[PDB]
Amino acid sequence: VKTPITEAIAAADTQGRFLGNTELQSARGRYERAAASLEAARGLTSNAQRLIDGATQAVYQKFPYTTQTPGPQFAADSRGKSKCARDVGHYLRIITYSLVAGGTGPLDEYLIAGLAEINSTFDLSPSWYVEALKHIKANHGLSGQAANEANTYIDYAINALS
Amino acid sequence: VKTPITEAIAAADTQGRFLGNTELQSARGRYERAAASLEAARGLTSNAQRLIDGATQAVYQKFPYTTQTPGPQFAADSRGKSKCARDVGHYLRIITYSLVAGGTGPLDEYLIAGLAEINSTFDLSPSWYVEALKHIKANHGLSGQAANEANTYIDYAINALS
Amino acid sequence: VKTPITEAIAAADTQGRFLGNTELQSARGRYERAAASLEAARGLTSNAQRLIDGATQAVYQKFPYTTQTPGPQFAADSRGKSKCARDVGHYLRIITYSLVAGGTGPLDEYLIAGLAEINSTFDLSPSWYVEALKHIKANHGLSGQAANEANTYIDYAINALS
Amino acid sequence: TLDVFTKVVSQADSRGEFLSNEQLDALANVVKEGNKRLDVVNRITSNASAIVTNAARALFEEQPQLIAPGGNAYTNRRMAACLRDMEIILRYVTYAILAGDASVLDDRCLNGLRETYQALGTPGSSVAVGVQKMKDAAVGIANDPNGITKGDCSQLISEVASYFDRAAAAVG
Amino acid sequence: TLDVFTKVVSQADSRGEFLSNEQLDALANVVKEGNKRLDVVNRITSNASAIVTNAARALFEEQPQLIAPGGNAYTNRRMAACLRDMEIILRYVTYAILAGDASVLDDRCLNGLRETYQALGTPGSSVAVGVQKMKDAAVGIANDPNGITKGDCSQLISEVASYFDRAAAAVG
Amino acid sequence: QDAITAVINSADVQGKYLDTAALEKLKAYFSTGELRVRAATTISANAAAIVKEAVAKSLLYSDITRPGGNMYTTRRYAACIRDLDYYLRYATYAMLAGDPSILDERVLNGLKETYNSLGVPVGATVQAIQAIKEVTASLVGADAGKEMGIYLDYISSGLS
Amino acid sequence: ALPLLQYKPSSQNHRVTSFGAADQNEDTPYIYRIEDVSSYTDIQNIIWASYRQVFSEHEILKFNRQKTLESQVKNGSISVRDFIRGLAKSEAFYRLVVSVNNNYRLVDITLKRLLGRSSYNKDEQIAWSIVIGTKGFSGFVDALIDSEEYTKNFGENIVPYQRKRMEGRPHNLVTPRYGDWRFTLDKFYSRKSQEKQLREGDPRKFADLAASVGNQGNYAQRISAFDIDYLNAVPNR
Amino acid sequence: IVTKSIVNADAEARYLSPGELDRIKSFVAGGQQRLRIAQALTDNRERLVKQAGDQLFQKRPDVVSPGGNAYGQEMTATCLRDLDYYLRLVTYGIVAGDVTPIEEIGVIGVREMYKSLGTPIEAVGEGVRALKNAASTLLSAEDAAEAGSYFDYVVGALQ
Amino acid sequence: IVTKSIVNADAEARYLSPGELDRIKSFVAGGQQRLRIAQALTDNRERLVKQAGDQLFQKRPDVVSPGGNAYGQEMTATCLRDLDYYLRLVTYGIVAGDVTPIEEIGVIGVREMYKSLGTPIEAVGEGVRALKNAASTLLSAEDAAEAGSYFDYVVGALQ
Ligand SMILES: CCC1=C(C)/C(=C/C2=NC(=C\c3[nH]c(/C=C4\NC(=O)[C@H](C)[C@H]4CC)c(C)c3CCC(=O)O)/C(CCC(=O)O)=C2C)NC1=O
Ligand SMILES: CCC1=C(C)/C(=C/C2=NC(=C\c3[nH]c(/C=C4\NC(=O)[C@H](C)[C@H]4CC)c(C)c3CCC(=O)O)/C(CCC(=O)O)=C2C)NC1=O
Ligand SMILES: CCC1=C(C)/C(=C/C2=NC(=C\c3[nH]c(/C=C4\NC(=O)[C@H](C)[C@H]4CC)c(C)c3CCC(=O)O)/C(CCC(=O)O)=C2C)NC1=O
Ligand SMILES: CCC1=C(C)/C(=C/C2=NC(=C\c3[nH]c(/C=C4\NC(=O)[C@H](C)[C@H]4CC)c(C)c3CCC(=O)O)/C(CCC(=O)O)=C2C)NC1=O
Ligand SMILES: CCC1=C(C)/C(=C/C2=NC(=C\c3[nH]c(/C=C4\NC(=O)[C@H](C)[C@H]4CC)c(C)c3CCC(=O)O)/C(CCC(=O)O)=C2C)NC1=O
Ligand SMILES: CCC1=C(C)/C(=C/C2=NC(=C\c3[nH]c(/C=C4\NC(=O)[C@H](C)[C@H]4CC)c(C)c3CCC(=O)O)/C(CCC(=O)O)=C2C)NC1=O
Ligand SMILES: CCC1=C(C)/C(=C/C2=NC(=C\c3[nH]c(/C=C4\NC(=O)[C@H](C)[C@H]4CC)c(C)c3CCC(=O)O)/C(CCC(=O)O)=C2C)NC1=O
Ligand SMILES: CCC1=C(C)/C(=C/C2=NC(=C\c3[nH]c(/C=C4\NC(=O)[C@H](C)[C@H]4CC)c(C)c3CCC(=O)O)/C(CCC(=O)O)=C2C)NC1=O
Ligand SMILES: CCC1=C(C)/C(=C/C2=NC(=C\c3[nH]c(/C=C4\NC(=O)[C@H](C)[C@H]4CC)c(C)c3CCC(=O)O)/C(CCC(=O)O)=C2C)NC1=O
Ligand SMILES: CCC1=C(C)/C(=C/C2=NC(=C\c3[nH]c(/C=C4\NC(=O)[C@H](C)[C@H]4CC)c(C)c3CCC(=O)O)/C(CCC(=O)O)=C2C)NC1=O
Ligand SMILES: CCC1=C(C)/C(=C/C2=NC(=C\c3[nH]c(/C=C4\NC(=O)[C@H](C)[C@H]4CC)c(C)c3CCC(=O)O)/C(CCC(=O)O)=C2C)NC1=O
Repeated sequence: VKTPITEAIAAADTQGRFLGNTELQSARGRYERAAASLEAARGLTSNAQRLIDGATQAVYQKFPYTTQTPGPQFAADSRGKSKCARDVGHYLRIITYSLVAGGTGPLDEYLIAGLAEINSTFDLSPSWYVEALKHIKANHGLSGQAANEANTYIDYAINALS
Repeated sequence: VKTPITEAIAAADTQGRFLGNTELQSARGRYERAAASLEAARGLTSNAQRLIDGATQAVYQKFPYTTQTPGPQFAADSRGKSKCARDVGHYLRIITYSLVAGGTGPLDEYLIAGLAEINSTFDLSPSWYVEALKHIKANHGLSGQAANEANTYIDYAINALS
Repeated sequence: VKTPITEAIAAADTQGRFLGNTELQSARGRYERAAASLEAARGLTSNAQRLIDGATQAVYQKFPYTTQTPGPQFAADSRGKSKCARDVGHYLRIITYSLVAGGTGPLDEYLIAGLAEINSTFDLSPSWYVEALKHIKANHGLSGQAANEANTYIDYAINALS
Repeated sequence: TLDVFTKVVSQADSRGEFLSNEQLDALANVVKEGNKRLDVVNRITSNASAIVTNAARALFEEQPQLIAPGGNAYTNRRMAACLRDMEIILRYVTYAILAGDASVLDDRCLNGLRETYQALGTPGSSVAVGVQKMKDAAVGIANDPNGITKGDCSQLISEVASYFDRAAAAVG
Repeated sequence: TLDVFTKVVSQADSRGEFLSNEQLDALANVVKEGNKRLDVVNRITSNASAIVTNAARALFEEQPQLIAPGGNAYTNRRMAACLRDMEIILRYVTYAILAGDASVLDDRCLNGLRETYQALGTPGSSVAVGVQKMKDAAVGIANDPNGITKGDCSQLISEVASYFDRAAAAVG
Repeated sequence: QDAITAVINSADVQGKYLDTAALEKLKAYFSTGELRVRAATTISANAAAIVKEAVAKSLLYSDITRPGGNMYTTRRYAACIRDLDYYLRYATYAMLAGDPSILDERVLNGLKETYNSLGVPVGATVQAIQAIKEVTASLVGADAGKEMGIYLDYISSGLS
Repeated sequence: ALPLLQYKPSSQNHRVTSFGAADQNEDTPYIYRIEDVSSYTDIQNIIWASYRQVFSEHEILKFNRQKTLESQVKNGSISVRDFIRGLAKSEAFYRLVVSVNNNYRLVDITLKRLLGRSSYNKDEQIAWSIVIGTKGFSGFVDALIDSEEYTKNFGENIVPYQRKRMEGRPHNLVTPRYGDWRFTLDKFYSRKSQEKQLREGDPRKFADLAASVGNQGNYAQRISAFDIDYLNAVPNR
Repeated sequence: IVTKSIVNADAEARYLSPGELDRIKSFVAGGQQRLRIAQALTDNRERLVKQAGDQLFQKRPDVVSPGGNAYGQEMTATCLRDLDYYLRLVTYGIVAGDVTPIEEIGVIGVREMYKSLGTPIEAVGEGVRALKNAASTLLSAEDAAEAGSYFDYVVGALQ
Repeated sequence: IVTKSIVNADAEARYLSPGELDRIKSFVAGGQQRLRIAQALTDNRERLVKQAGDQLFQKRPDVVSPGGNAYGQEMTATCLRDLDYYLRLVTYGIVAGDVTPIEEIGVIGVREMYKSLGTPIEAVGEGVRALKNAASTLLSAEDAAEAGSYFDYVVGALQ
């Protein structure tokens, strides 16, 4: 799992040398940054049920296909729509994890590590999630600087999808 | 590129030993089925334009989505429909190549070697091609034994897609 | 141990891919050969004592040297002549093993794997066995196609000797 | 790696005598049955990915703790590892179908396989639930006759049901 | 590695169009001629060590400077290396006989082979003397009828004389 | 005439009864009549599409449809379509009869006289009949396309 | 069976001691050890950096990676040195490198990808060439990994890496795995069809006018023939 | 097919030649298969019109486009009613065994009707081709051949 | 060679004299070697055109020079196409056994054609000589003799 503190560790450990001043400034940058990221963390957990059910409906509006045709892949049945809030409910968790971690670490392992191999099997088209996140990109309602950094991890998961 | 003759070569070359009787029977087997696969090869090239335009329309019938929404990925414009006969026109080429080669060799390199990485980028959903081939699986009109071996390389490309 | 079926396995296992059509045709060839090779197998076991004592005397006729001079290497004593039917009795076993295995597998491990290192030590001259087998090559009495394939494994052991 | 041809060799080598004509006539079934072996593996590997994804909805049908949060098949890397191991049995099964004897599956698939589930924490006995939930789809795809000439394919289907039964019993 | 089946593919792939029924009928010789390929390689490799040691007495018949003291094939290590390379051509020849096209022999046997004789000091042109002193024994063993039913393999035979002629010309 | 009627005529002018070779000929015709009828049905399906594809393959965008060419005037284009429809229809009749005598009796009788009288180019007609033959051999399959191409090449050879 | 003939080692960067462990620049490669796993993303980094040395980044693909070997490495059943052997003795390596490369070229490429060291001179490439030809390719790869230059320097459980590349070009970029008269006359045929002159009354003259008018046709209505209810929808009069 | 042989022998002064009696006896024998094929196409009509409209409007979208004739719900309902009419005439021709009672009601003056209605005839031919494909999927092989017979006649007639 | 004897005995009113029948029987016997030689020259065509262009442009560099005719890629492609044509006619003459179907297509009016094209004929003769040398290296001794026969006819004809 990646973290700008643990990047200062593993780069110092493979060299076999101590923690010089050139790794402490790496940790130092994150501390200033973390306070800012936590304001984006409180902005998302307060809007948990608002963003999920807003973005889940935002998929069905642009894609009326997945609500109609029968199949285990789509969400014509309620168990598809129940698993709809499973995925996008799990997407906003790791985005809130990646902001509090300060890095792309938990977003790397938990979400995008094997994501290109599941979607080839279960017929989950990645254009579904990539525009689910675009609704979260526009409707999180954050402002200031934390609106940019919460926007950073969203379109990092987009480039992993596409 | 893989071939049951060239599998008898490279297995004999890494051992550093001659062509014994245990590699000549490998090429012997291909000769027995060589006549059989070529009858499937003549069955497909005679139906070139029939199978391609039949399967391309077979995608649009089950998927009315890709014909309607604007975008560079789908085929709402004619240049999408022009590139529709590009892909499935190229799919039936390598299937006819894999039958005359006697192995999955040219189908390995030409088609399925980097196929899992393009479709993650260009938003080409692999469920489009996997049911394009199912129309070719049913409507090739072949009979006898060559209908089975032409059916073999089709659902080998299916398992590479899904 | 080598077999055209197990060559289709280990070539499929190092690639890390399934059993495609390009390994099933390798086992197809052996089956046709197996019926033919078994007719050579019945031709040799019925003539077990005829071929061994025929070829053992065929060594002494061309080589009157090994029957006369005293030494532990040659067969002046009866214990040499008792170990004469040991070796050529063991030679015809693995030839009958290599026909039923369909490959040069058991002939590789059981006979010719360390054969170049024993004969440098025990003063067993390999020209003795290489003309013992030539008597078995001519006097097996087989006909048709099985006479060729039983002739194949004989002069595979010849090229390993010389 | 072994065979039905080379286990007969090694059975005869440990005796150390020529093969009898009683022995080879029983082996002459296999050159006749090699017509029947060679397509039942071709039937499985043609529909290999259909078996895996349909039986991925069968273990996950009955035991919904696996995509429960905190489950062992829970996360995306873990679930991609489930599919990584859902067909790592099928290649080792179809190797034993072509070879005809299970000495390939027993030193590459099941040799010490039970040991890792006591090491990682993943439930061993749950894999044995879903593996024989493959064989009813594996036999059911391999048995039905459409197009192919009628034949007694029943005889080695009991072999195919035996190899899944061996591999499931030696996991849980 | 290439074939007569896969060079036809790569010839058609660089055109990028389906294979014609005129094209496949010419390829239907090879499935008939595969009966004739498969034993002419079996004839060579059965008598492989007889060809090498008899042609070791032919280059060394005509050019006795090689076991002369100071020669390049002189010492025991060097002479064992001659036999190490006297049949390293025969496996690469018999690979091209089975494949039917010389793209295996041209990237493994002859690709830069001439360069080492200008590097080591061993005479390049002398190997080309003894290599086509193998083919009169190679063709002469592969052509004579004993046991096998009479058939015309003359067309196939020219191919075998062409591969030795290609390999000898690209050394010296 | 038929293949049946030709066999009966060849047996009749000798006064011969129906010997076994004639019965072989009639039984071969009764074997091939299946694909004969199926081919005639699917050629009667889309004759206009075949003629359209043939002129788009061979005659269109040439100098023949340009001014100065023989297909410039629109009545001459309609006459061209009529002649190609005639060739395809009578080739269908000769395919189902299994005997090219109706081509000799109804099409190829005074046709070179007419085409040299009107100044109709003969080589372009031969290439158009060739394109007709390729299109219908693709459309019907190879096995009936051989017999269709035999009578279309008969028209092409008699025209030249 | 015959020993390797004695050849010429040239002077190069690797031979030098490069004393100390505080002294190296950062550019020295991150020597991924299987012993310091820490978290999954060091396993994923160890596996990916093994592929990179062997396949030069672009290849990873999907098909090329043996998925089974990666799983075993995490478990620890097979050492990393055993794993690169299984990668180099793979046919996804063999159809990639060996089929395209010469024998003498293959010595240079495999020494740069498995041993991280360029070939000394040409005669070192000539000396090992005989070994590949008689032992097989997996006879030679198994002779590299067992060799004393590999086991002292890379140890049992380190991925290989270019050593002491301070004044050199990275090996992957510098060296790759690689090594028509009828076409130019056919393009002569296409250029001589455009140069005559378009004949009077052509379709191309009015083509420009069509572009000027524009007017792409109307889009699809989208009403479906299953929901038209045509028996009720037809009106009388 | 009996009216065909009757007016055929009626233009002549001869009776019905007994080869014509053989063809009438054979048609009388095959009438049961004809009736089963006609009932199978009868009860499944709305599926066939649905799939024909599907395949046609996927094939030619200009009838959907507002410049074309079948624009709007009323015009597309008239379009599917025309396809229903042609399926009905195909069932009539399947029962009658010969294409006279279907050409008399649907073919003999169709070109000038569709010309003075504005609709193209090639789209109608593609619609009957879609009906033939859907009925080929609905029936068995020997039934789809014998249905595609008369469907093929209509497709050749509309062109 | 059969047309040669037939028109030879046809100018006379006599039949084919049986010595001509002996030469036809001997040509019929040698036809298998002729077919093998023609197929060996057939499958290896691009090698022969490559080595012929090699030896020609090494021998005469004026076609390469801009005053010569074969200057540029298009003109040098036309040059190698001419060499391909002459190799094709040589294979025709190898099968036919006598030089009539190759002289009828490549020899009988070649001097005025190459004169009104600007190219020299001696360079074409050197190109066919290079083709003969490359085919002599490609074939065995009794095959290269019988190929150099017709190649020799072309070289004598172009001069
Ligand atoms: C020789 C084997 C071979 C194949 C088959 C192949 C396919 C292939 N199709 C592509 C795009 C495409 N593929 C399609 C095809 C489709 N999209 C649809 O909407 C339809 C559902 C479907 C056709 C039935 C389209 C429309 C594009 C362009 C998409 C884009 O530009 O984003 C691309 C990426 C861009 C390109 O170069 O054109 C590749 C590489 N490449 C290969 O080398
Ligand atoms: C913790 C991070 C994490 C996520 C997000 C995740 C998603 C995930 N969603 C899945 C299936 C699914 N995903 C969806 C979701 C959707 N399909 C639709 O139709 C909609 C367009 C869309 C929701 C907006 C559905 C309906 C299924 C079930 C599909 C099936 O069973 O085939 C599957 C495979 C089966 C499963 O265990 O349930 C995974 C692994 N897994 C993870 O480990
Ligand atoms: C549904 C249960 C069932 C099965 C499984 C079945 C299989 C089956 N495969 C057969 C034949 C065969 N099957 C194959 C198949 C192949 N040979 C090869 O070398 C290829 C690699 C491979 C195809 C990819 C061949 C070549 C034959 C020869 C006989 C024939 O043409 O049917 C036959 C002929 C009759 C017999 O063997 O007794 C049977 C029974 N029959 C059944 O009733
Ligand atoms: C890969 C293992 C393998 C081999 C080796 C093989 C050889 C082989 N050669 C055969 C025939 C033959 N092989 C030859 C070959 C020749 N006759 C001559 O006089 C020439 C000098 C020479 C060619 C230069 C001939 C003439 C036949 C006759 C039958 C046929 O046309 O196949 C046949 C026909 C079937 C049989 O003999 O039972 C076999 C099996 N088949 C195999 O499966
Ligand atoms: C510098 C060290 C060195 C030695 C000693 C050496 C020996 C040597 N002796 C050879 C042959 C031979 N060696 C002998 C010698 C003998 N055969 C007999 O019958 C006698 C028992 C015995 C002598 C006492 C003979 C007669 C030949 C020729 C055999 C043949 O041509 O097959 C050969 C193979 C052919 C050759 O080049 O002549 C070598 C390499 N080579 C070396 O580089
Ligand atoms: C059943 C056998 C049969 C044929 C073929 C036939 C042909 C025929 N073609 C004619 C004219 C024509 N025929 C052609 C046809 C062609 N010119 C071309 O450039 C093309 C190469 C070719 C069309 C493929 C044309 C252009 C005319 C018009 C001459 C004119 O009327 O001014 C005419 C003059 C009167 C008229 O069309 O109504 C006859 C009689 N009559 C027959 O009974
Ligand atoms: C066994 C044969 C052999 C030699 C000789 C050898 C030399 C060698 N000298 C080096 C550097 C160097 N060598 C020098 C040498 C000198 N500076 C001076 O002023 C003097 C004139 C001179 C020494 C007398 C310097 C200053 C460097 C470091 C240059 C740099 O890093 O920019 C390096 C790069 C760093 C390293 O030591 O690994 C190598 C590989 N390698 C070999 O394998
Ligand atoms: C109930 C459904 C279900 C399954 C099946 C499942 C499998 C699963 N297999 C795993 C690892 C693994 N699984 C294997 C399996 C194998 N290695 C081989 O070579 C063989 C082919 C095969 C054994 C037959 C290995 C080696 C690992 C660990 C690989 C590594 O960590 O490097 C992991 C990683 C972490 C952990 O185990 O706790 C999971 C979650 N999880 C689930 O929820
Ligand atoms: C697969 C293609 C291929 C070939 C052919 C090849 C040849 C090759 N021949 C070699 C040496 C040699 N080759 C010879 C050969 C000969 N001496 C004679 O008198 C004869 C004329 C001739 C053999 C017929 C000798 C004596 C040496 C050792 C020279 C020395 O060490 O000075 C060496 C250096 C040592 C070694 O074997 O590794 C190579 C690499 N390598 C290849 O990859
Ligand atoms: C049973 C014999 C029979 C036929 C053949 C027939 C045709 C027929 N088609 C009509 C209209 C129509 N027909 C169509 C036809 C089509 N939609 C298209 O785009 C395609 C070209 C085609 C069908 C897929 C359309 C769009 C109209 C309405 C045109 C209008 O209102 O002007 C009308 C006028 C309205 C009416 O009274 O129904 C008649 C009479 N009527 C009959 O009784
Ligand atoms: C099969 C019978 C046959 C012959 C003999 C033949 C000759 C022939 N040579 C031509 C051109 C040419 N031929 C050459 C010839 C040569 N390059 C040189 O320098 C040498 C003198 C010589 C060949 C090595 C050149 C350079 C041109 C192009 C000249 C030009 O464009 O004016 C052309 C005109 C362009 C074309 O349509 O190909 C013809 C017709 N064509 C035939 O169909």
